[PDB]
Amino acid sequence: MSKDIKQVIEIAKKHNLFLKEETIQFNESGLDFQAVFAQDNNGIDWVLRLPRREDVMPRTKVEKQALDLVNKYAISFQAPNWIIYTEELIAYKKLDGVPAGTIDHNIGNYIWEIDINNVPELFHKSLGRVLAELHSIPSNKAAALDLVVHTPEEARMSMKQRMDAVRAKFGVGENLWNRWQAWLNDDDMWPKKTGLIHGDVHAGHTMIDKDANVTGLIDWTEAKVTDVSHDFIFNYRAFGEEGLEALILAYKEIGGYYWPKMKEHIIELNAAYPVSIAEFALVSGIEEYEQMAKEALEV
Ligand SMILES: CO[C@@H]1[C@@H](O[C@@H]2O[C@H](C)[C@@H](O[C@H]3C[C@@](C)(O)[C@@H](O)[C@H](C)O3)[C@H](N(C)C)[C@H]2O)[C@@H](CC=O)C[C@@H](C)[C@@H](O[C@H]2CC[C@H](N(C)C)[C@@H](C)O2)/C=C/C=C/C[C@@H](C)OC(=O)C[C@H]1O
Ligand SMILES: Nc1nc2c(ncn2[C@@H]2O[C@H](COP(=O)(O)OP(=O)(O)O)[C@@H](O)[C@H]2O)c(=O)[nH]1
Ligand SMILES: [Mg+2]
Ligand SMILES: [Mg+2]
Repeated sequence: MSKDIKQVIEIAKKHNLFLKEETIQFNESGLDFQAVFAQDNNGIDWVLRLPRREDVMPRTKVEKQALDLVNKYAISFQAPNWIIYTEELIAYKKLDGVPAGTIDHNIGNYIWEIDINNVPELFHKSLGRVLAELHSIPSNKAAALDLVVHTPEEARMSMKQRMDAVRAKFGVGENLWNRWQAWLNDDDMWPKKTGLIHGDVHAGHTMIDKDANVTGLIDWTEAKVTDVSHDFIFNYRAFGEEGLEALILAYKEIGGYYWPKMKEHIIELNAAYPVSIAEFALVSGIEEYEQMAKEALEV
């Protein structure tokens, strides 16, 4: 249960947004924020991002820093440009296009806007464009802000540490743990460069036009300079090896950092997705996600 119309009106009013109530539309796809789309009495349309829990707004500090960087240096895609930003409300103008898919909590999966039964080649190609562009923003510009910046070995040690931490808290199935460790311990599989990543790339953030060309990305709380591989994970989860291959190919061809074992490395990172599920469980405190994490970790 989240905020209702009258509550949203009051939050918006406190922030000098005076909404036309009949235009208010709720979008509940986000685990961290309630989203509202609404037009104000000035005829101006808004996205209103309303935090669901105490842990949410503290994670937006880096987000704003990352958006400043991406809005300044990105040329071929849009990102939110926040107009209002307080501990109670973030607001910005809606990006062009529509999300390639959006989570429906009644089924626990996506309602797709693209033909999931035959994904357009332009979607992989253009996501490749967007990611290579993003990942090329100079790391020194991120270091001058409070963003996390990993060298390539720091990215590896960060993964080692995060795994150790989840094992200590939850346990980890022995076979899963051995798989993780064999990946960590295989020098040849790791990237030798890092870049600025989005960190939570998925269909629900990937804005597309009528041709399934990606034109924008929302939700930048996980941006940092680290292993670029994270931004390929959803393509593997949703579209399998073939979809991962298509995205890698496009990224490589347009100038993105590539190394010989990139695909295999990404697949291992996917096998380590339970680390991320566990971390969400701990950060959010949501009991169902603790259960999910234990299942995912094969405890
Ligand atoms: C986008 O990823 C998605 C993930 O959503 C992400 O889940 C990560 C673990 C979170 O990231 C983590 C790691 C971190 C390092 O980023 C950390 O800083 C951050 C705090 O948390 C991250 N957000 C918080 C950054 C969040 O968007 C889940 C949540 C946990 O997995 C979204 C829930 C609505 C889940 O729907 C649910 C309903 C409830 C249900 N179950 C519990 C009863 C469950 C199984 O599925 C829907 C699942 C759909 C599955 C279909 C496949 C194709 O879809 C994908 O693979 C994408 C998803 O996995
Ligand atoms: N179409 C569209 N949807 C948006 C936009 N901004 C946010 N949303 C929706 O609002 C939801 C929640 O916003 P998000 O920043 O992802 O929140 P979080 O996932 O809870 O951290 C997203 O999943 C989208 O469905 C936008 O600019 N356009
Ligand atoms: Mg989101
Ligand atoms: Mg988020």
